Amino acid sequence: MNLYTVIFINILLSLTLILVAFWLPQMNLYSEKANPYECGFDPTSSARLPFSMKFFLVAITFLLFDLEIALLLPLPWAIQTIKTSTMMIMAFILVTILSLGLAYEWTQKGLEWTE
Amino acid sequence: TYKYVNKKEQESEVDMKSATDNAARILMWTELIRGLGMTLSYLFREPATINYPFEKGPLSPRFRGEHALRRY
Amino acid sequence: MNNYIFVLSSLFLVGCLGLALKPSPIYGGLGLIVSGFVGCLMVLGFGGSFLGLMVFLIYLGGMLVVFGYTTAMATEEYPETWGSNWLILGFLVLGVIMEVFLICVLNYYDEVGVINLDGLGDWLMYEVDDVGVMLEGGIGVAAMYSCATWMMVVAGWSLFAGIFIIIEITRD
Amino acid sequence: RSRAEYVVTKLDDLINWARRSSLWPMTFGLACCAVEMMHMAAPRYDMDRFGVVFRASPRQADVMIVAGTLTNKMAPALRKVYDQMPEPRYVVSMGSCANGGGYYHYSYSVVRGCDRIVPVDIYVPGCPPTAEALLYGILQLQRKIKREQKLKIWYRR
Amino acid sequence: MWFEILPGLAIMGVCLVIPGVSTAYIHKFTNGGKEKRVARVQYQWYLMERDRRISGVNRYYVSKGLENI
Amino acid sequence: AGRISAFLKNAWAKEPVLVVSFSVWGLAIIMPMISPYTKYASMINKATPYNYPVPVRDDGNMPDVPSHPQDPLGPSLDWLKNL
Amino acid sequence: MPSTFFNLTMAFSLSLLGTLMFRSHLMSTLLCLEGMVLSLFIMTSVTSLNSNSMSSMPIPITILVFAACEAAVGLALLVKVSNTYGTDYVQNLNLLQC
Amino acid sequence: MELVEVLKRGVQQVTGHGGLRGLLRVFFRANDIRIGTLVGEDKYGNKYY
Amino acid sequence: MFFINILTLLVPILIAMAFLTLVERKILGYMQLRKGPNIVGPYGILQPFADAMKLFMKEPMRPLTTSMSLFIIAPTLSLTLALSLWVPLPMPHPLINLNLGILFILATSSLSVYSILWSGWASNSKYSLFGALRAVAQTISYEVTMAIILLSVLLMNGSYSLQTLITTQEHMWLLLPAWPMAMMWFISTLAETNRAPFDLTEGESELVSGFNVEYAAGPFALFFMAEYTNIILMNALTTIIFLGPLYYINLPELYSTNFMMEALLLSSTFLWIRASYPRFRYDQLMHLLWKNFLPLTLALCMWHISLPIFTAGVPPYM
Ligand SMILES: CCCCCCCCCCCCO[C@@H]1O[C@H](CO)[C@@H](O[C@H]2O[C@H](CO)[C@@H](O)[C@H](O)[C@H]2O)[C@H](O)[C@H]1O
Ligand SMILES: CCCCCCCCCCCCO[C@@H]1O[C@H](CO)[C@@H](O[C@H]2O[C@H](CO)[C@@H](O)[C@H](O)[C@H]2O)[C@H](O)[C@H]1O
Ligand SMILES: CCCCCCCCCCCCO[C@@H]1O[C@H](CO)[C@@H](O[C@H]2O[C@H](CO)[C@@H](O)[C@H](O)[C@H]2O)[C@H](O)[C@H]1O
Ligand code: SF4
Repeated sequence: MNLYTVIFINILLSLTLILVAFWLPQMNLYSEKANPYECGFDPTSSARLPFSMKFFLVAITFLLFDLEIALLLPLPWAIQTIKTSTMMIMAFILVTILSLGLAYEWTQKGLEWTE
Repeated sequence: TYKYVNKKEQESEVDMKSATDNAARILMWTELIRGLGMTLSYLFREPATINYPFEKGPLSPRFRGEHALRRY
Repeated sequence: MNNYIFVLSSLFLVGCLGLALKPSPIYGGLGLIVSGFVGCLMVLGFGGSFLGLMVFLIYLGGMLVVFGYTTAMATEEYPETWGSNWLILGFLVLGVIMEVFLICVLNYYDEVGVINLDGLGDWLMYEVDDVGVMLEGGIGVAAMYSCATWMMVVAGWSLFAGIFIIIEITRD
Repeated sequence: RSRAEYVVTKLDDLINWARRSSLWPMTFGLACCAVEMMHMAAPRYDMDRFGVVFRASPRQADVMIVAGTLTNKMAPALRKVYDQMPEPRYVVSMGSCANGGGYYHYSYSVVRGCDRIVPVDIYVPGCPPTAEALLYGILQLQRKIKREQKLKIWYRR
Repeated sequence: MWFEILPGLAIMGVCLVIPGVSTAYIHKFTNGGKEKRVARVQYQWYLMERDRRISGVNRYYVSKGLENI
Repeated sequence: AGRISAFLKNAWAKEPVLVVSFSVWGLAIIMPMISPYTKYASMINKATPYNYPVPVRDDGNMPDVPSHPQDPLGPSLDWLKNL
Repeated sequence: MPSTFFNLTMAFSLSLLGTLMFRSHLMSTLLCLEGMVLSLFIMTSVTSLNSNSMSSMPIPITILVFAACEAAVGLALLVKVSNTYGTDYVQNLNLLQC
Repeated sequence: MELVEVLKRGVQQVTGHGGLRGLLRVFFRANDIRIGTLVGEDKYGNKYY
Repeated sequence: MFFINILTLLVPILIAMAFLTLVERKILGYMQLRKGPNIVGPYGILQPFADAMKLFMKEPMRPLTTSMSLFIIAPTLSLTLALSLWVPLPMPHPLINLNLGILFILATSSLSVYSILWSGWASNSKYSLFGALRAVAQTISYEVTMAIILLSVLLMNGSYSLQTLITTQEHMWLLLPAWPMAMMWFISTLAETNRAPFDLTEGESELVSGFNVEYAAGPFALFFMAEYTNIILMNALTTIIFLGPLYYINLPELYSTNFMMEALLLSSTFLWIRASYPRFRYDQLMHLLWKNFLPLTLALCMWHISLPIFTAGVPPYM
């Protein structure tokens, strides 16, 4: 109950500041004020057009590496096992293959951003 | 007469000593620590700020300011 | 508090309805983040802890990549929201109405079958070992390191092979 | 006057003090006059000790300091970034070029004073004004803001 | 001079001690003068619930010694 | 093996991070195999009693099972007390 | 439990309906697959907790591991589609009718 | 030891402005509590140090 | 009483944040041979309040190209998450005692990036989109190693509970056995807080103001309040993990005083670092993390699995 209570208060405080910030100040809306900023000149296109991602391969590698750490985060419970040798070999093998995967991608220039 | 600003390319062999000194410099961020030392040394220096408008920047008799018309 | 888990599973249902309508993937990505959070709460509510926090953490990472991919490869001049198209909005409202109807009718016909609005909160936790110590879900997951090592061998291989797979797919 | 008028007057002071004490100019400089603006930020004068902080975004700026010559080609862009400052906003015209065209007043390519493009609160003379002369003008803007009576005028409407 | 930075630091320092100190004192005030009980595992929760049930006042932190048997 | 020594020396000067990573990885594998304390880690996990030790019915043919927890029979923990 | 599992199965059905009823973006469909994965994760996790089946808790984690591999391949394919056509629209992927 | 010298100069600055009111006046008007030699005063009341 | 305890956490943390804006500006000033604020209040101690009042009295932007729901939500989410990160912190007793408090921190911190991503996207301007896509890259850079660094440390803790770290360090800072991870952890918290030399999502010399460029007035203040609150949080976390403040069961306030001193010091080094270095290029941050930290982090994770087994030093479960 307590965790729910404090997070609601955190939400409540943030939303109150937003309401104050939008209803206290004097406003003056006109078109030139609300147009998008681009260093004093008009944009030549939408900001909604495609924006190329040069690190796209690192990005999807990160998806796999993020499930690798998910497999590592039970380790504090796993070190309590009687089967210490089995746990240790499994953890060593898991870390080593992930290193080999990173090493391969590194030597394939998979960490280099595209030009 | 001229001098080279970045021609220190007398490539030499590396001992264990120098390789370890290079290793320590990379792994322990030693030149980055020297940067922090410099900014730390300024922290304890007296600032150059004057208390304008109670204090003023020095000027000279030649200073060119607001015009006036004079008399005898 | 007797309605707590039903409310959460009801929120989860709405999130998947929003995703199913497929607005711009920007809002689809947001829909999965909220559903992931609601899904974490349900796992917690049933006595979970590690599993709920894992799936939220994994989906927080997963949708960040999808955000990056969306801005590069799945964007239009006017990205669609749930309200932008009257047809999508209507099926959002109709879908929510059909949820209330489906739960209402099923409650009437059986009363204790799939829907048991009279008994909500009485059948969440069934048995609990009151004086136990080693019971948290992380202990169960950790059996991959000792008793279920085959599960970890296949999981590790798929991530390892995945690196070689995605490098091959993406090279020109 | 009344206690409701006294309270309104003290509130004017408080909001005025807040805007005096946190003036954020745009990172915006046109020519040689901008060099003296750098010297006002530099350690001797340290504008930041008065609460004056450059921000690059017009959305996060309160003051525009027109620090240099305003050409015809630049005029629409200067008007754009002025319009994109949220209010309340202020303009300081700095130096002869911005004040009225200066050395280039008679040029085909120059706007004869930025006050043909934006409203101006303070005119700082000089070519360039010294860093200290600019600082004096900034402190004159603060005293102008100290005189604002927007809540008192609202009350008497 | 650098030591003029300290008024802000002291205000920061005071503000960062209050949360730790206030939480420790409010716990003792609301837990019968003792540390708030930590129930990491179900066994600890069971002991608290048993303490609440035998307390006579529905408070786990009101303890009963040999005077009760 | 003078060619490798120059190789390793250059790698140390120029790629020390990778040299440390491989050395640490190799040490982590080696150390459990040569350490005299490796055997105790499993024994300590085995001596932690998370569950109630259910007693056994005495059939008269259990010379090795203690009848009381302070009998001198059963597993001793003196090794851990003086570890 | 009864009502929660009904709602979770409905959540899977909606995500599958989303998968089966394409709009234009391939990425929107890839998100629907992640929705089905998410529903199945919670269903497996809640079942294991409700039955106190601690030996089955590895299985929900393995569901996410292979789903991550499936999602990574899906995104990798989507890069290829976008490179060919400049969008991820599925109507362009029609050369194999003849 | 040298710290004590510094703190004593702080006591001179803090008590050398004409009591508490005089210290508050200069501290809040000028944001400075240094003591200097009085060089003079003009007819308007400005004091030069 | 629990509501009073919420106040005596949130309010002092928000005042500590406000005065960190003052301390930063004075420390940076003095390292630059300036003074910084010394007029608005005695020694500038009212300057934060003036900036706060100014911003909330300013007209907030309603740009025309903006998608307004996410535009409002993102700064709201930013401050909520920043405040929420404090509730499980044991100083030495937390407001909320969590069994997996470290995992709570990672999940909450990981949701915090979406405030940057959505604000930049929702603003629908080019410089804000640039800032959002740098946040995508930033998280990919550091999040890959931050959890493994934590994992290795907590194999000496034996749990994800923050309060257990106090007992783990009863006789020694975790810095001593884990200083190489502490170094990598410290760089990660700089990137995690978008602080210099990794202040890339804002990076004003390149993107004007990046993700928040279209934001004005009070909504802008929420991002700033959230950033300065997080700086204190991450350093307080570094203090509890690696610099175990002295704990005595009969003198809890001693822990709080020692905690504050070390946390104040670690926050000062954040401001000191900002004054000293140039900015990374955002592709270079990715290479720093993935080609230097990640190899060593993986080796050290293997070493810290190996260590408790071969020294028989497995920490207790409870
Ligand atoms: C291709 C991937 C390659 C990377 C993977 C390599 C994995 C190989 C690991 C080799 C190291 C195994 O190290 C092994 O550790 C175990 C405990 O863990 C030690 O085992 C020792 O202690 C255990 C307790 O834990 C006792 O029960 C056992 O009788 C005793 O032998 C072994 O003596 C040692 O040989
Ligand atoms: C997206 C959000 C969706 C919100 C969904 C709706 C939330 C509200 C749930 C309503 C369902 C029934 O909710 C509530 O269930 C409890 C069981 O716990 C019933 O329980 C109570 O009333 C019924 C008889 O009327 C009996 O069981 C008993 O007298 C008492 O326990 C309540 O009468 C009913 O109102
Ligand atoms: C072609 C590719 C496949 C080859 C590569 C994979 C090689 C196999 C490696 C995984 C080995 C798993 O090895 C298997 O481990 C399990 C525990 O996990 C052991 O299981 C044993 O202990 C468990 C503990 O609960 C008992 O319940 C079980 O009855 C008993 O058999 C098996 O006896 C052993 O066969
Ligand atoms: S007024 Fe003088 S100094 Fe300023 S921009 Fe013009 S020419 Fe240069």
